[PDB]
Amino acid sequence: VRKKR
Amino acid sequence: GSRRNIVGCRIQHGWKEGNGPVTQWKGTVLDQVPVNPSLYLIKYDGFDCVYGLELNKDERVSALEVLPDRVATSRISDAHLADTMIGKAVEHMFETEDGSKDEWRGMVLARAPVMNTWFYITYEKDPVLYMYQLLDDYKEGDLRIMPDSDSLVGKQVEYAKEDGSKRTGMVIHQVEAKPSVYFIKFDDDFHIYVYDLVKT
Repeated sequence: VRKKR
Repeated sequence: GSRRNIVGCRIQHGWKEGNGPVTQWKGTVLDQVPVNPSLYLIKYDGFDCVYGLELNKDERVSALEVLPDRVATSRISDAHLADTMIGKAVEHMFETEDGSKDEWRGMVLARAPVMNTWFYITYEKDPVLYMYQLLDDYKEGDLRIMPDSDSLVGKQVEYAKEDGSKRTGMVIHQVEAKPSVYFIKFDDDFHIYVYDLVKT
């Protein structure tokens, strides 16, 4: 979820 | 070199990660990294994360265009608020798909260059470079200022992940607030990672 961990 | 400066310019290009449909990105070039002049930081329309792409060398960046329209500096609305915002620990509230709350513990880093009504910020649960117009969210109450409170820029960097392999990168920026905190560009990714190096 969101952007890149 | 480049012989013309695209910092502050609007760019657009295709994104060619494969033989399927090719998305078209628009964005504002925020900075050219002093320690690597080929690396640009870009605010793309529709992305909450600042992107680092070697815009003229990457093969994923197809048919790159620089628009004549520069983005002017929209001068600071609430300077002192904006300036006392920088460096504080914050609670950022987003609505999810459902519309329920989603609160994220983060730190405001600095005023974004070029897009001067925007603030660099990163989050505990996602230590990459985000970009938001934080004044609105503060007056809306979606942002809470919490009361809790030798530059190695230009050196190569290595990490060891679970498999135990080098993740090569470079240090590209230091935050003037919190100089122990730095921006890192790994070769394998376009996200700007935010680490506290001088931590012990």
